[PDB]
Order: sequence, then C-alpha cells, then structure tokens
Amino acid sequence: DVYAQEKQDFVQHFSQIVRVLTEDEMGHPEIGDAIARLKEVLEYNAIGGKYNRGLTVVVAFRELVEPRKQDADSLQRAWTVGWCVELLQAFFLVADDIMDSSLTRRGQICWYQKPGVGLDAINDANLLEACIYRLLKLYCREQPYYLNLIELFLQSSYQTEIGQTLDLLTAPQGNVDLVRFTEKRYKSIVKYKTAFYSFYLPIAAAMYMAGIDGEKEHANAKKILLEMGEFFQIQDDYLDLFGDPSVTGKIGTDIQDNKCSWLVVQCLQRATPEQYQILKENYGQKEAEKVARVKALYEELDLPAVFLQYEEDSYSHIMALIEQYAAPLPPAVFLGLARKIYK
Amino acid sequence: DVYAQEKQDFVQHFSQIVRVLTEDEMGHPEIGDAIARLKEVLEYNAIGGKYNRGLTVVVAFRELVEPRKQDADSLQRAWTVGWCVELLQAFFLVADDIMDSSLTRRGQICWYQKPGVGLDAINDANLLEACIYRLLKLYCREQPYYLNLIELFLQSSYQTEIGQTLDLLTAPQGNVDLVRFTEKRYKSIVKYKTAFYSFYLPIAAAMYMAGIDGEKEHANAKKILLEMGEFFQIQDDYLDLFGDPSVTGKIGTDIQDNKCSWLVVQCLQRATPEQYQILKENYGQKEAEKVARVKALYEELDLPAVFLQYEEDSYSHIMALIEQYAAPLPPAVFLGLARKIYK
Ligand SMILES: O=C(O)[C@@H]1Cc2ccccc2N1C(=O)OCc1ccccc1
Ligand SMILES: O=C(O)[C@@H]1Cc2ccccc2N1C(=O)OCc1ccccc1
Ligand SMILES: O=P(O)(O)C(O)(Cn1ccnc1)P(=O)(O)O
Ligand SMILES: O=P(O)(O)C(O)(Cn1ccnc1)P(=O)(O)O
Ligand SMILES: [Mg+2]
Ligand SMILES: [Mg+2]
Ligand SMILES: [Mg+2]
Ligand SMILES: [Mg+2]
Ligand SMILES: [Mg+2]
Ligand SMILES: [Mg+2]
Repeated sequence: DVYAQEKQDFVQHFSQIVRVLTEDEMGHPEIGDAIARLKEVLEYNAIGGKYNRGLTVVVAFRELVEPRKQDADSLQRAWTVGWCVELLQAFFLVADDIMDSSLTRRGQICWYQKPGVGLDAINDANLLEACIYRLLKLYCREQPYYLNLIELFLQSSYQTEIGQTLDLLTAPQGNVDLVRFTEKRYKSIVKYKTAFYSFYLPIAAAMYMAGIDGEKEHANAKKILLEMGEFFQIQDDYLDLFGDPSVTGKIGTDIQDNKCSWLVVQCLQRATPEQYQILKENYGQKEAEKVARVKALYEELDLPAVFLQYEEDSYSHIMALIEQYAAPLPPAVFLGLARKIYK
Repeated sequence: DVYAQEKQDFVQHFSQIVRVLTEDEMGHPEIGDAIARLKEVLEYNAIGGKYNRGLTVVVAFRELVEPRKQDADSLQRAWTVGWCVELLQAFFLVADDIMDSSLTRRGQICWYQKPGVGLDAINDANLLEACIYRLLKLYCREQPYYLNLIELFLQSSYQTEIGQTLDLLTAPQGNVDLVRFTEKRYKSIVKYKTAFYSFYLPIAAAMYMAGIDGEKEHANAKKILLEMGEFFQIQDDYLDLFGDPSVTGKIGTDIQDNKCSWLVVQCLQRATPEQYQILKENYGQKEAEKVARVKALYEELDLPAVFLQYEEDSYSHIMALIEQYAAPLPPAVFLGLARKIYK
C-alpha cells in the first residue's frame, strides 16, 4: 500500500525529468528538433504503465533511509533514480517489441508500429538509455553512491541483454525444436532477461542511496529478488496467452514467436506422445488456427490451474526466503514488493 | 605513419579482448550460448575495418604519455580503451545499417542482413555497447581516470544518438522536402552524428589516460577535432556515391534514403530552377533509374571537382586550427590523424 501513497509525487516528477532532459537544448539550439523527438519518445514510452519498478526505488528509499535524512533534495534524487529505472525499462521494451513482433503495449500501439516511426525506434531506444546516465550525472554526480549507481545500471543492462540473447537464441523463427525448451534453460533465461532489472535493480539502487553497499547485504537481497523475478516472468508468460487483454494492455505473441515460455515448458513435461506431436506441428507459426490449437492443448492439460497452484507455492517459497534473507533490511521492503506482484 | 607501427600489437590484442569478455561464462555456464553469440557478434562486427579510431587512442597515448610511464600494463589498458572505441563504433554501425537499409559494410553483408540474424541484431548492438563498460571496469577500475572514461564514452554515445536522431528526422522516408537540406542543418547533423565519437572521443580518451583532464585543454582539442570530423563526414557522403565500391566496402544508400548529404546540399546551392525540379522528382526513391538521374545531375554540376577543392581548402583550414590550438599537445597527434583522413 506504500506504493499508492508515493505514486503521485513520483509521477509528478516526470514533468521535471522531461524539463531537465530538454534543457540541454537551450544551450544547443541546433539540436532542438532532436530534443523535441526525445520528448515525444519519452512521453510515449515512459508514460502509460504502472511505474512499479521506479516506485520500488522510492518506496525502498523511504524505508531504508532514516527520516532525518529524507530531505527535499534526497527525495528528489530518489524520484530521479526511480525514473532512471523506468527509462531502462522503456529502452528494453521498445527494442523487445520490435524483436518480438509485438502489436500493442500499455494499451497503445507499439512505438515502432506507429506510422512514421518504424526502425528509427532503434535509435529512440538508444536515446532513452542515454538519458539514464544524463540524469544520474545531473542529480547524483556529487553523491558518494554515484559510481555505484552508474555501474549498477550498466551491469543490469548487460545482464538483461545476455538474457534477451538467450531468449532470442532459444526461439529461432520458423525453426521449431521443442527439445530446447527445458526447465533449466527457462530458469536461466528469465533470471537474466527479467529478474535483474525488474527486481534486483530497483532495490539495489535504493540500498546504494541508503549507503548500504556491502557485498553480503546485496547478495542476500538478490537471493530474494531473483526468485521473485522468476515468478514474475512466469506470470508474464501465463498472461501472454491467458491474461485479460483489457488488463495486460498487450497482445501475446509467445506461441507465434516460438518462445521458451513457462507454458510450453509445462506442456512438454505433461504432454503425451500424441499431444507432443500436436504441439510440434502448431508451435512457432503465425497461423491463428495453429496458435488456437496450442492454446486448446494447454487448456486440456489444465495449465491455468497449474499456474494458480504454482503461484501459491511460489508465494510461500518467496516468503520463506524473506524470513531467511531480509535481515538486516526491513521485511516490509520485500513484503510490499511481493504484495504488488502476487495478485 | 605511427599508425602502421602500432596496428599489429593493437589488432593482436583483440584475441585477449574476446577472451576476457568470454571468460564471464566460466563462472556462469548457463549463459554459455549467449556468450557464444557475443563472440560471433564481436568477430563479425568488430573485425574487418581499418581500426583507425581505436588506433588513434593508442597512437595518442604513446605521444602524450611519457615513455617511463608506458609500462606493459599501461599499454594493455591503452589497447583496451582503443578497442572500446571500436566497439562503440560497431554498436552504432550495426544499428545504423538497419536504419539506413544498407546492404554491405567492410566488404561483407551487413550483420542484420545475414540469414538468421535479422532484427535480433538490435540486441546484438546493445551487447556490444555493454562490452565497452565491462572492459573499462575490468582493465581501468583502479585508474584515476576511470570515471572520466566512463562519462566520456556515455556522453559521446548520447551526442552520437542526438546526431542520428537529426540525421533520421531530416530524412523522412517517402517524404521529399529539399527545403530542409540546408548547410546549417548539415553541419549540426555531422557534428553530432560523427565528429564527437570518431574524432574527439579517441583523442579525449588518450588525454584522460595521460592525466590531461583540464577543461581548457579538452576544449582546444575539440576545436580541431570537431572540424576534422565535419570534413570526414563530408568525405563519407561524397564516397557514398562517387567512391570506389571495392575500396569503401559498402553500398551507398544516401539518395534512396532521402538523406541530407553534403552532395544534395551542394546540389541545391548550385541548381537552376529546372535542375532543382529534377532533383525533387528523383530524390528519396528506390528506383535505380531515379537514383541514376540524381547522380547525373551531380556530375553535371561538377560536384566531384567541388569536393576535391573543398578537401584542399578544408585541409588548409584544419592545419591552421592546429597551429592555433594544438599547444600544449604535440602537433604530431593531430597531424598523424589528419594524414590518415586526407588521402
Ligand atoms: O500491472 C502491471 O503493469 C505489471 C503487469 C503485472 C501482472 C501481474 C502482477 C503485476 C504486474 N505488474 C506490475 O507492475 O507489478 C508490480 C511490479 C513491481 C516491481 C517490479 C515489477 C512489477
Ligand atoms: O579507410 C577507412 O576504413 C575509413 C574510410 C575512409 C575514407 C577516407 C579517408 C579515411 C577513411 N577511413 C579511416 O579510417 O580513416 C582514418 C580515421 C582515423 C580516425 C577516425 C576516423 C577515420
Ligand atoms: O515476454 P517478454 O520477455 O518479451 C516481456 O516480459 C518483456 N521483457 C523483456 C525482458 N524482460 C521482459 P513482454 O511480455 O512485456 O514483451
Ligand atoms: O552515412 P552514415 O552517417 O550512415 C555513416 O557514415 C555511419 N555513421 C553514423 C554516424 N556516423 C556515421 P555510413 O556511411 O558508414 O553508414
Ligand atoms: Mg516481448
Ligand atoms: Mg521478449
Ligand atoms: Mg511476455
Ligand atoms: Mg549508414
Ligand atoms: Mg546513417
Ligand atoms: Mg555514409
């Protein structure tokens, strides 16, 4: 619930973020048109979501930083670092949507699918990434955690890109080979493509801002955070096909994209020799009839009920990890995050 | 000539760079396939060029750093930073080729056009960028210029992306409006899209490694370097159409891509009302006949002779800037670079 009481101030900070990023134009009028494009990119791709990853930085900041140190400037920096996380997210999603041939995101047409944008979105994505470091220098350059944050964001990007590489390599277009969709491969993919930037990153950022830079403290937090991230991507895969379109704001493409989704992995582990053949002949193709066939097989194997059971077991597992690794950090930090991802 | 005597050791260092980047796999076997992809990306996109931008770092390093300080480890770091520049280059070119719809680069098919690669190249490009910061941390983390280099590379990337944004915004596909192709717009585009990363970056990196971090010294160097960069992009535009394919290693696409090329700008300034109409009806289109028409108009306006004259005048201008701004740096640093770009 701490997220709702911090959201407003966090979202209102976006205006300032845009202002500060588009104030590099006054000193260099010649790049005005580029700065205008940037503003359009930011407003279209950084706004429209729930902002939970960025909000996590803020929430954790206020729970880790002693009130007497939560001055106006410190809070400002916290809101900025939180937006940097949202920008990192935006950067990856713009590119991910092109690579996954997606149609919508956050209830609107994907940026690259917008008339007049197309592949220019690739550079737009690179600009969003660049903005992260511009804001860090502008707001935190004099802070003792400056270098830690720069390296954290850079490291998190590398891990995410390694993950994306695995994601794409395991899903060759027009090349269906179910044998590569194993539980071990799946866990490695999601750990790198989602767990680091969506969960470890936000909390780690707040920790560094709070002066908590101990390798041990970060390792223990990551123990909890990477497990939550795994659950989050599984839930993401589930929703890709069984989620309510009006709620997810995006059209699923995992089956058509031949992805190593939690669903197909669960399918292969429960499928009979016959069902296996059906999956093999209908997976990884654009034909709506073939996709529908795969979904029918998943429903026949009660995958939705399987996911619901996994969600409960996962929840209990994550809570167990919190009892073990939260200390010396306030359990609320992890509990609040968990409450946000589990229903 | 100092470039030829440093090339060998610089190129042989590539093996080590790859080794070090693919040694993050031993500790994390799960990302092996991703690391293998990375190696393939690096070998295909970081090797095959002249390596002059990276070599510039090395050459400048040995001319700025006192011999007694050019120890084995220091030289190693120099070769690494030089490769970081080549990787930054690779990152931008992989994406630039997709965005410019290019066919070949360095005498081979563009990475994204390789069968089986396609838009996955977007993430490959992001990985190359990430490698820069991984090498900087691995080789220079303990150096006093560490943060300076990190910020230099990040800043240079932002400037290049701003430039690319201008490049793309001024060249809307299927939307020909010659009125936007002005000399002022052209100079701003090339300053940001090429001058910073190809010329200021390499020299600035070597300066920081040599302990030269003065804002004044960097500003004076940039005065010379940004002007060389402008000349280099003009020459790049000239070669896009009039260059020897077997020498450039790439197929020109500026006319088809409706680009604000130095050529079209020079054309508009010398074109008669009639020639202007011919340009307008044939520019920015894929039809080989229409492209040929534009080239004929350029040859009719003696643009090739115009470029040759500009090259001589530019050379004299750059040399004049060196007499004025080289000090206290060795003039050879700039002269060597100039000898490399001017014939
Ligand atoms: O609702 C959304 O927009 C995303 C999609 C989703 C599906 C199920 C559960 C949570 C969420 N989300 C979400 O943001 O959850 C909160 C969160 C917090 C930190 C990191 C990732 C997600
Ligand atoms: O030959 C090449 O591969 C590129 C293409 C080219 C055309 C004309 C003149 C120089 C060059 N090059 C080049 O690398 O020149 C040297 C250089 C040095 C530092 C920064 C950029 C280019
Ligand atoms: O399913 P993906 O991994 O592509 C996704 O979750 C994005 N993503 C990319 C890396 N991590 C997550 P999205 O469904 O939002 O398209
Ligand atoms: O002409 P471009 O600017 O696209 C080019 O010079 C690449 N580039 C991109 C930014 N700076 C230079 P290339 O002709 O190598 O495709
Ligand atoms: Mg996706
Ligand atoms: Mg994806
Ligand atoms: Mg998904
Ligand atoms: Mg190009
Ligand atoms: Mg280009
Ligand atoms: Mg060119």
